[PDB]
Amino acid sequence: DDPVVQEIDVYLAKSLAEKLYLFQYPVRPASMTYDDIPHLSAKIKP
Amino acid sequence: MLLFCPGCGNGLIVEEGQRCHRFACNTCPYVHNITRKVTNRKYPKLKEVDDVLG
Amino acid sequence: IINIKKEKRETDEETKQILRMLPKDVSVAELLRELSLTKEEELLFLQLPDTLPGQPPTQDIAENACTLADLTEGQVGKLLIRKSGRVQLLLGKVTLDVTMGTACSFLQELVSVGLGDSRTGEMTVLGHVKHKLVCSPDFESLLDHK
Amino acid sequence: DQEIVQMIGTEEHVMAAFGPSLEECQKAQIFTQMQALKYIGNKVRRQRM
Ligand SMILES: [Zn+2]
Repeated sequence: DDPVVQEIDVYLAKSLAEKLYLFQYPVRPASMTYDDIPHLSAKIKP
Repeated sequence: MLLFCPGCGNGLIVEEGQRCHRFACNTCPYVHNITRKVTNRKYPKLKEVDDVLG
Repeated sequence: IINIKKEKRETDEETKQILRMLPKDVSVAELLRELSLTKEEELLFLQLPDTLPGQPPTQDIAENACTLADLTEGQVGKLLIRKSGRVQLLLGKVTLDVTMGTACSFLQELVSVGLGDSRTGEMTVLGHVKHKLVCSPDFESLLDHK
Repeated sequence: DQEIVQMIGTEEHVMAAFGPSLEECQKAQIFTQMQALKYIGNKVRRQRM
């Protein structure tokens, strides 16, 4: 079993190393998104 | 069946509005009027044995 | 009634309780359809091992953890797709294996929270996360190697 | 409640079995963490003063 196909390269980027967050909503199915809902504010603590 | 509020995720109950039967949430103003037939069958187990023995 | 605010059936893959009228995929087929069947870009979420097979480059040390925070930009490894569906990640001298993570069905949004100013910052919704990858060391090869 | 049901399980008979507990919870007005904590504290017994 040789590596027949898809010898994909892997790059690394540190431009957004400290600014990248992952938000997951446990109660919202992936089909329905918050794209159309107008947001008003976001409070955060660094 | 069990249905949950898209807003907060609490359980939805069935009540009556001023025009139609609607699903409603007990903790937020979310509602949903019923348009067409909605059904939830269960198909309970039937007594299949003839019970002849001996 | 509004078609995009219907009540949700509990099974997140089958929320279509009312209508107007999934087989478990594998990484090789995943990437194969991601590139051959379609050319659209995709956002993936892969979990790397705790320590990468490297050394902190002049990071002031100790055999400590070598994470992505220490490595530099550029090509860091190759992704190999062998026959019979084996999916490896050659990250230098060693090769890890990449498998499917838990099939998430809830919404996962990859966003960028950039505090450009100490008083005002930007949230940038980069995209949606659909599939999760898990990378693990091929312990059998590391053991039979030495 | 949806998160609780997700944690319990997504099989149909699981929801059928767990429905009465949700109904009993909804009969009371317990909907926040504070309300449930207050209920439990009411259901608490002091260890001999
Ligand atoms: Zn609600």
